[PDB]
Amino acid sequence: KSLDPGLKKGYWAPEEDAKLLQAVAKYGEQDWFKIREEVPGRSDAQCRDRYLRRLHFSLKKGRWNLKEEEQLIELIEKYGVGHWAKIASELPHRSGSQ
DNA sequence: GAAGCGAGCACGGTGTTTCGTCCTTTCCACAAGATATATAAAGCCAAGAAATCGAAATACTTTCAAGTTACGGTAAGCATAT
Repeated sequence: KSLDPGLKKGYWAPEEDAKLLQAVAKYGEQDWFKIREEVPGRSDAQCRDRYLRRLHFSLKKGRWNLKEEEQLIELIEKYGVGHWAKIASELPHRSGSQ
């Protein structure tokens, strides 16, 4: 993921919306090593988290309404603090990064 | 005619070869060696087949090199809010 002349450190999505989203239907959620051979400028390490955080569906998003605080409470009430504790390993997709 | 000058032939030598034993064999022969055979107990020598153990080959364990999935935490420049 570094010192590579073929990688691109860009920020926007030039051609990515196709080059990376084709893997959605082309290949499953495993063996990312196969896709990196066709998409230039993109590495597997960043590709995994990009694919994950861009196409996910079930996430607590929207405006902070009068009913979201109970959601947060029952979230931190599942197993513990969650954000960094080891319980983060079983919280489904609620990693500390977010 | 017999005394002074040139005269055969028996004889006496080595050296070389021949002849004829004595040599040790090859070969042969009369008398007597195991040579067959009967034990039989003993322990050891010694040339064949069957069971056993050492070496190791190909095989599978196991352990040690590579490495890429999956995973958890911080930092910058564009967008957007009062």
